[PDB]
Amino acid sequence: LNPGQRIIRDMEPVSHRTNRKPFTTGQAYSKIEILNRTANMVIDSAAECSYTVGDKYNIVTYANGVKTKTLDTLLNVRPNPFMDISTFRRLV
Amino acid sequence: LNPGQRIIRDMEPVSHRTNRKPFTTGQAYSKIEILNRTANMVIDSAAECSYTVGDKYNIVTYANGVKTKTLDTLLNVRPNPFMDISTFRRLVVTDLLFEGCAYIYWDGTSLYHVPAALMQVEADANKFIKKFIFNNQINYRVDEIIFIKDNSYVCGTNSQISGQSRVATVIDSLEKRSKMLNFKEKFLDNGTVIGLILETDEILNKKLRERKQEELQLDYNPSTGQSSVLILDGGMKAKPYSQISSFKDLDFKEDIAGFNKSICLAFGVPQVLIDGGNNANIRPNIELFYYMTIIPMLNKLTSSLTFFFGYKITPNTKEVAALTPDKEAEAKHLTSLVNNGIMTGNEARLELNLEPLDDEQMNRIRIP
Repeated sequence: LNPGQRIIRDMEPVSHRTNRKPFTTGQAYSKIEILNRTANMVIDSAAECSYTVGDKYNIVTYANGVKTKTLDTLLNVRPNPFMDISTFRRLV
Repeated sequence: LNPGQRIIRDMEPVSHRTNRKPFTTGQAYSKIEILNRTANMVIDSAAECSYTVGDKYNIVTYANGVKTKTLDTLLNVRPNPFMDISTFRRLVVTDLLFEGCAYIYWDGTSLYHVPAALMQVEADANKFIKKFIFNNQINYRVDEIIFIKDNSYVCGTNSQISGQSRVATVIDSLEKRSKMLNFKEKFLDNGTVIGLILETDEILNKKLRERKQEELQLDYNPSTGQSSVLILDGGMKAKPYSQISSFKDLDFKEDIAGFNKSICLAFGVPQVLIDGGNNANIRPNIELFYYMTIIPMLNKLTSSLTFFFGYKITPNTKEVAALTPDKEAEAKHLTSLVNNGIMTGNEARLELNLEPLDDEQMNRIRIP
């Protein structure tokens, strides 16, 4: 596999957050105009890109055997029975 | 081999790091905006170059006999069973930029990124490199690592083996700029703003004096109150004064701009990309940024991979949406070459990303 892994594992055995100051960040976004506008421009612009599904590589993977029409419908149309596509994308 | 090697070996028997100040560098990247943006632009731009695998040279090498389809799938699609291609590329480019070196293990049919901060290179006395030491705790054999290094001139020796960090040259400026900005703020909180000074040689009842100060302050300000003439009696004198130190003399603006330019220059991203300009500015500047900064890095990497595998390997930009040429020019280029019988039709379809069409004429030159 990778002999070094047992050592790399000990350099950072568990993730840690980086968004310190979460409260003041939510205040800023809720109160400072230029942050609100630029963030909304980025989110609202990225959310409206369509996804195209191409050919299938032969390699095995986790999400095995899903028919293309289903994956297309999930990505482009309906992620799950309860939430739209746009809200899902903007959340992500 | 090389008679001098036994001597060169003693000039630098083991590599040494060059990214001193690792903590403050991680603070800076985590906290200073212009560093974060320019680094993210470089990493995110380099990660999206595709690689093309060419012909095979006949020379023997370490990674012998790997079929082209496998190498292509590993480089373009899936480096190993557990990590994507994009995360792998971004990790490798991060190490190459920040530390100045990058190392990749190979395991028959797997490539794994190996953190550059923990590797060390030991010089051989006859060959180039004897072994790679990881964390002083495991030794990798030479034919099991792919090694990349940036330029290095160290302690007055041109340096094999070692690599200079790029980012290490920038910290000096990030400190000074931060200092100025903090001073620019704190002068305001240390400030002192007086509206009027009144003076006497008499002694006045302190409580009434304080009340009088608050009355004058609330009455005279136009926002709070109406009154504006002031009549002094019993000998209170108004003392003329002046602002003994003023905010006007803090004209920092060009000095901090210089530091921004230095940072922006160390990565080598044109200011037009930080601003956005006119069309004539913007469209050529993208090609400037791509060709001058990124493509030499990828040429370092691909030349190391062609050395290791022995295949011709080179990066293809034409997937990059930023570069992709104008729909008008490309059509007149391709059409004119096709009609004048220099290039076959399917070659044009290929260049337009289209599948070749099997009609024989599409693979014929047309003379007239």
